[PDB]
This record gives sequence, C-alpha cells and structure tokens, in this order.
Amino acid sequence: MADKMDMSLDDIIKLNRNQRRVNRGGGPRRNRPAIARGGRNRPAPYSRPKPLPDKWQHDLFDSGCGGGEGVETGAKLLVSNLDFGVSDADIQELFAEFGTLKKAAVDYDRSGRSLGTADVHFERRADALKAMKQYKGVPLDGRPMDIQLVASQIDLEH
Repeated sequence: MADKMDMSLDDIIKLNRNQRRVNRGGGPRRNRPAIARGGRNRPAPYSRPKPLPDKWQHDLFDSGCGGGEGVETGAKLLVSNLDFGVSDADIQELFAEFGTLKKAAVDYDRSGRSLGTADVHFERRADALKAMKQYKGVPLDGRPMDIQLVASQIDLEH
C-alpha cells in the first residue's frame, strides 16, 4: 500500500468518518436552541427581533447603510440629440434647464463623430430617472431626443 505507517486504513475510514471534533458540547441535532455564538440575541429589542416590517424595498444595499467612495450613488445620464458644436457647457446648460446639474460633457458616437450625445452626471438617481423618462421620446428637431440612465438606478440590478 506504500504506507507501513497507518497500517489499518479501514480503521481510519470508520474512525475518521465517525469522528468527533467537539466533545465539549455541540451535537448536530435539533433538540437544543442553537444560539451558535451571537445569533438571535443581538438585534432583538426585548420582546422579539424586528426585521423592519415596513421595509420599503429590501436589504439590497443593506438594512441601513451610509457610505460610498466619492460616488456613493452617482447617476450617469446618456443623452443624444443635437448638432455638432455642442460643448460640455452647452449640454450642461441644457440639462440645467432640465434641473440642477453637476457635470455634463459631450461624447462622439455611433453616427460618425459629433451629434451632441453627452455624459450628464447628478448625485441623485430619481432626478436621473425622471430625466430619462420625462425627456426621453420628446421631439427635438425632426426627431425625438434620447436620454437614458446608466450606472445609477441600476443598483437594483443584481
């Protein structure tokens, strides 16, 4: 067997499969309340734990959080419907007309080059959602204007 040490491996099989790693308690049985270490007795007020019965959404982000990275919940708006000479300040004035703007600068897109398409950034996702619902489909010249949300309200996506 190339062992000459354990000798009876069959014994190991039985002993190791029926081994006990905690002879100071434990027991894989559903008889005694399994508090584990710090479960149950921690969030419980006194009567019973309250997992937030009026939870508006869910524990997607958490039951309650308040952090970030500089972009705690930044909203990126995509906009497309202009001419060519559209600059950052230009489209910024535009979405300012659409509300308090933080930053908005233009991009060059699938149409060859310039078109007015821009990146609009706000701190609020709903403001962006309203933006991408309200102004989306709204005619502006011979065609309706485009405005969609990216990396913002998409936090629901899992």
